[PDB]
Amino acid sequence: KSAALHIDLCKATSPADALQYLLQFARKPVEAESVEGVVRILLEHYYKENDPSVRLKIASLLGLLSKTAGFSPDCIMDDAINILQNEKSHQVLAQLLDTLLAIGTKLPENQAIQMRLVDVACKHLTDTSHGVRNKCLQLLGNLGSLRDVQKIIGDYFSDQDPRVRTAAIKAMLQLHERGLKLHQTIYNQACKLLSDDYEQVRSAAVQLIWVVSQLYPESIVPIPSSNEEIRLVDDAFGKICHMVSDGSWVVRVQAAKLLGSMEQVSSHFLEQTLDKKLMSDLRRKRTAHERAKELYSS
Amino acid sequence: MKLYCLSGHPTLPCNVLKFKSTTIMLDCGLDMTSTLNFLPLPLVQSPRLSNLPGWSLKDGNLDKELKECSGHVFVDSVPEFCLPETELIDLSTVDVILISNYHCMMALPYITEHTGFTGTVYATEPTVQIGRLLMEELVNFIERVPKAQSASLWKNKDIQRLLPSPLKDAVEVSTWRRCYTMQEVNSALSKIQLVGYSQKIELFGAVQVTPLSSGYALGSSNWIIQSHYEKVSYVSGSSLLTTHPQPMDQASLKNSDVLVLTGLTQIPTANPDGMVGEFCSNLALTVRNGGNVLVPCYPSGVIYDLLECLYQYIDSAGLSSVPLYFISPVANSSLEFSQIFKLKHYPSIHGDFSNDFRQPCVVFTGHPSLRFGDVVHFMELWGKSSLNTVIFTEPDFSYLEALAPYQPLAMKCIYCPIDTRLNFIQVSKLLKEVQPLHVVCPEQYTQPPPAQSHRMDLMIDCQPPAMSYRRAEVLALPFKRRYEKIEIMPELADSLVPMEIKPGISLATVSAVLHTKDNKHLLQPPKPLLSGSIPVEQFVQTLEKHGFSDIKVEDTAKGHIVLLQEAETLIQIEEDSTHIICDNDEMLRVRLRDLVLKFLQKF
Amino acid sequence: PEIRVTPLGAGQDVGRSCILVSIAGKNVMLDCGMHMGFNDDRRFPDFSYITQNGRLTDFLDCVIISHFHLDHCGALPYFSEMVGYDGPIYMTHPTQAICPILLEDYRKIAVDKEANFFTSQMIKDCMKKVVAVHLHQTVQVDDELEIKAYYAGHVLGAAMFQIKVGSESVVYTGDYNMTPDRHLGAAWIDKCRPNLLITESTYATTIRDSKRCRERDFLKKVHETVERGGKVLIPVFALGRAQELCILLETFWERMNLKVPIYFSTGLTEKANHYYKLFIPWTNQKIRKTFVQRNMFEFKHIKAFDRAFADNPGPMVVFATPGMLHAGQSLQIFRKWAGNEKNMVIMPGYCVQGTVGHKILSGQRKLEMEGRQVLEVKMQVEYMSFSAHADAKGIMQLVGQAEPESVLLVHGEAKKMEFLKQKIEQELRVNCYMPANGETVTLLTSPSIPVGISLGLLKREMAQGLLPPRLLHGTLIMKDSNFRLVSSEQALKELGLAEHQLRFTCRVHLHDTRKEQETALRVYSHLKSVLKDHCVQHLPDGSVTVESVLLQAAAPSEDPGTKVLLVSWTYQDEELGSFLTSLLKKGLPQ
Repeated sequence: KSAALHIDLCKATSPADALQYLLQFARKPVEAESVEGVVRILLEHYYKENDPSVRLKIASLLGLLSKTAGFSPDCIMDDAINILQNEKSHQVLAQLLDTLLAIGTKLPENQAIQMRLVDVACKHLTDTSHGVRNKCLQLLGNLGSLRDVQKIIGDYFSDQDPRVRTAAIKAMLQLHERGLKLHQTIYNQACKLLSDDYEQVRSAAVQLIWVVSQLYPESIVPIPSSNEEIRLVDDAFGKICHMVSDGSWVVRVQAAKLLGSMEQVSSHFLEQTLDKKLMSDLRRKRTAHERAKELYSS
Repeated sequence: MKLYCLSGHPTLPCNVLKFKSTTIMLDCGLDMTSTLNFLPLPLVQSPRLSNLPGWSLKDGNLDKELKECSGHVFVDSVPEFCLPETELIDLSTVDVILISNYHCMMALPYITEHTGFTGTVYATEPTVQIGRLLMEELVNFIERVPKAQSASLWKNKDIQRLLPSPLKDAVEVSTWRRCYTMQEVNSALSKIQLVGYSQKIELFGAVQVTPLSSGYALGSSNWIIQSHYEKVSYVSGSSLLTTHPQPMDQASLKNSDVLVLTGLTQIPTANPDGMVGEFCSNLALTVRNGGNVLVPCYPSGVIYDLLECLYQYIDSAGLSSVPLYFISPVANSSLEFSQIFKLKHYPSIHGDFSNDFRQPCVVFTGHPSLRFGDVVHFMELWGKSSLNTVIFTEPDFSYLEALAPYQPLAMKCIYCPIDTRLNFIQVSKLLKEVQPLHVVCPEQYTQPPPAQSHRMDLMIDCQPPAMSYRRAEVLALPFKRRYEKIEIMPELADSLVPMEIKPGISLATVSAVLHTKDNKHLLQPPKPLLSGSIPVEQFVQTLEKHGFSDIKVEDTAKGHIVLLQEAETLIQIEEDSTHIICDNDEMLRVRLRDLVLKFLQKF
Repeated sequence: PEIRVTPLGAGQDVGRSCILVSIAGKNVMLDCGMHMGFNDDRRFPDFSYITQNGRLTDFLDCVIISHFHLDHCGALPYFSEMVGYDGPIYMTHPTQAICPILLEDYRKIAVDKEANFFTSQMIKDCMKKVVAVHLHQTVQVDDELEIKAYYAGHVLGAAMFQIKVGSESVVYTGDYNMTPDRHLGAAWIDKCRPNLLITESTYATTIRDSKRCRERDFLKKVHETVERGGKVLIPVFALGRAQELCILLETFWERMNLKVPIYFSTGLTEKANHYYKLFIPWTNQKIRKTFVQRNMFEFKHIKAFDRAFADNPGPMVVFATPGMLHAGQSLQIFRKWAGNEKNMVIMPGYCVQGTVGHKILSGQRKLEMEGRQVLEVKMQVEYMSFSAHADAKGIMQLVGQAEPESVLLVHGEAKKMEFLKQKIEQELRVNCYMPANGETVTLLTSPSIPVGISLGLLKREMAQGLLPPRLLHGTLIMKDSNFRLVSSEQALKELGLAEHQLRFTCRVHLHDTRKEQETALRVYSHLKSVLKDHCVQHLPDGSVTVESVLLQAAAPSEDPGTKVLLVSWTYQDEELGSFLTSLLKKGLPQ
């Protein structure tokens, strides 16, 4: 049926006729060898079509076809990369980057993944596009190694949009969860953004502070900061406490779980805790006792 | 700006606005005509359903999963609800969801628990709760009976072509899904942040959204999305006059660059007041003859308006001792909200109700669809008696679909639909004053209604683009100018250097550096273009003042040349062109450049 | 750009909270009060501004009232007729309902005490000039100024108001409690960054947990009393204070239950019951949920108490009416309890009401009444801070969330305020005041000027930003109507100035023996070598370019020893141009 589909796509009367047909095709599943068929055809159409709307869905279709169990996304990653270089609207590019991420995870081979990562570092530098930036951070995070990647992500830590800030934090967080070891540079960066205006950002920030805290409890912060030198974990515990007393109801939830999960806090600081500031919203209240008991054992 | 339209129905729109680098899903709606399409599901097994035949579709294939009632096919699966297409735009990229009315906010939990989306829904406090108890009501009804085991098995195109008219006209067949669980409901309600009216909730320091009062039932919140330059206003469930709820904020909706109007009368010939009156007459008549009365209604909005009139008629007619028995699980809650912001309500049928049941009564039941709920069962009991009546107060569902499976019913059937939502005349008068440049509204409004030939259709001077399902329509606005504040201690001073060209125009050379913090712009201090003409006489005099000797001026085509013979220099002076020609003497060049520049404006 | 704040009744003095605030050209009075404990001279805090402009409407744009307490809104009816104010008086919806209730009740107590007081007539007149502002609702009171409510806790209807005219915001925060007391969660203000924050400083000493501590204290006190017919005489000045007392009594009964005897506020406790039930939205989130599923505030005991507690020597738990007033039910109750062992009396509020407050402070057994009455007390006096308010820790926290340029302390005593001021000054990098009554702070701010850019320009500069130094040029158009920032070229095009060009040609003289034919090639090859990463071209006509600088071998001079190179540039390329000519003056490789 592969060559019939070809014909139907061009025969579209108007731009929005084309759009619907693609949409309808989305809803019928495609087998291993027909997915190869349609990918090619849909790329061809993409070249020749001047309306973004249709380009965007073509990209979505492409992603769906990438995700097919039988399908192996080879001989058409190069094509994807080629189209990236010579595309012009940020939305479509972001969608294609998403497709690329899907492709990356589909096959775990070292070489192609690295290629894709480099491509997305290139696309990471995109300007006044909140969305290409976010997609890029996601993909870097997803396809990343095991150092350069980690260093890159801090650049976008300090970005105009809080929406990019969050993505960066989550990306680092992701890198941890695939067995990597973050640096103390990352720790300092996380402490620097714990007190941003946006609620999202703060949520993510403590998440990370906790992450790096568990990574380096033994390590110490030399900086006195108006007191004598104390442990990294000590300070992390402190910063997470502050958040319990922060002006949001969901920021506190972030803190509570992490505060409870903290280990090898000094007996002094652990005793001193203002975890008895449980108030207002009764969800937080209930949550903060749960882990209390888990770690009263400790 | 691109607005993606993701739902067909005028009533529930789900229209996604990509704007100023931030995308918004203006509503999330569950249609429910698909559900009216399936065969009704009773709380207790009904003889009819068990003994129903097939429709003999034949052509091989299915005789199990298609039935026939009064020459109309139904399907022997659980009612499946049509939901807004998810494919045309990714949900992720639609950032926050705004939700207007509690009736229009169903299908929120579908999307949030099924297809990936990590944003914050903004909905005013009343609507959230009303919508919460309404979905809980819905979930209870479909899960009261577990008959969802069966599969529809009719979705195939081929099957649709051959089968008869009632099923044939499904705009989408493949997107139908069985109802979500109470967990998804919970997730949805959790993500809603409760935002009061006229509250300027700003998203990501980009655009400012605020829920204005709409005039319709409690929680009805039309929205305005402005950015300091373009005001886009979204106008759903925005009944003008409906008594108690705070009225429509026309003035706040005024001078909007782009108005989206979607909520509008389901019935254009609504005549609200008259229908309320007729309703109550009919009810009275039937209770007088001793037959029972059945009303299929929802747990908010129309229910309370009809209750206040009934009481008044009873006071005026002295038709007491007729129990007004409201039967629904969330009846408890429903009355509670009325309090917060001779009728006896029973959450459980076959309970308090059974013990207290009296021979005549007016029972306001579970669902207007007549497929899922308690209405079904009472409908069956009272069907076989001519005496007993059913009044359809609800516009959502056409008179005739309910009648369809239960076509051989003795009950006198009355239609009394009441819609408080703006009429087309009301919408026409609204839009003259509000005065918006482009308006986007569904095809349905664009053309006159199928039923009536008459030209009641919604028309504006600008000839407004008609929406449609799966239609991504781009309106004609490019952003031209965006705000940027100036610094106090460092910048203001240096950037307060105006040089007057005209009486009412000034010009200041601004040099600074911009920090783009949280998507806001602030310029603070860390070769110009030239314009003008060189008056030759005054230029030579300037040269003479600075000691240059032996100056000669000659006329040339289109200008003059000034010859500085003592300095081996030529200055060609033409319109918008000065050419200094000299030896490689940088000091001399600089001195002449400076003397020339004094005669030119710097930009 | 100076915002002048002068507390006419607030400041160093507690009660009669009145604070005039002149953000830009707009004057806004923040409260208007009835300082208690004084027969006269304190009905209304004297009005300097009134004495200046005959009609208040002209001088004052607007008046925001915090909540129902006689402290704050008590003397709001003063203003009906006598000083003749007209304009939008802005209270939250719960406030305005309860406001007349307390106004009239005080009106009642005043007339039984002659006095030229506002009648109900004129109180109603003043109330008819009131606009209700919902929570977090931005309402433009004037073309320019607008006011937004916030949740202040403390009581139902406690509205924290931010008056903003432009970019400079003064946010008053009066009677705000930073803990989830019953009927009220913690007061939230978002991150406005207002210029001036005005706060209550009633508690300048850090306190323990608001609910747990107050329960412990209450229970202990009750048990201590109970030994020998332990009486309760507790003043309560508010509708929602009565409910608090009832809840405390309920708690006592739950923990103990030894004595059945319970008493209620007054005859019309029906009403308080009513009002609390009515306003479910405003109440603490959790409490509202609990109310929608459970019964609220059952009471039927008041009537039983009255008769039982008519000067008899029993255990009845009587929270009487207005404790710190000239006369009242409470005074009667205190007189009844006076001089007996049974008696213990609790001061639940701040107990600061002029003379009565002073008496409470020193707790003198030999206390003298206003009238010629000799009363000697021998009960146990204990005060607990069960009153909904923020401790000095709480003040710190809210200052934190607002994070203003400066803070101003009102509504505490100077000693307490002084310490608090010192603390805030040390702790956060802000300078904070503690002004007295009738004293103004001329806290200078500066204007923050809003202008619109060309989107093209902005985009380009943003692009320049990200690759690394970021200097940005261009002009403003100033009609005083629509301040705009446009590009060099764009501005030129707008005003219709023609396209000017300032061109230089400089004659470089080479002195070497190389043939004239080879000049351009030599120049090209030398400049291409030296000017790394510059566009350097040899054109088909033989000329040489460096970016947009043009170089051309001239015609033979009449000096055989010299070869002329013409080097030409526009003014925009002057830096590179003069660089090249200074470079070439050294000559070419030879």
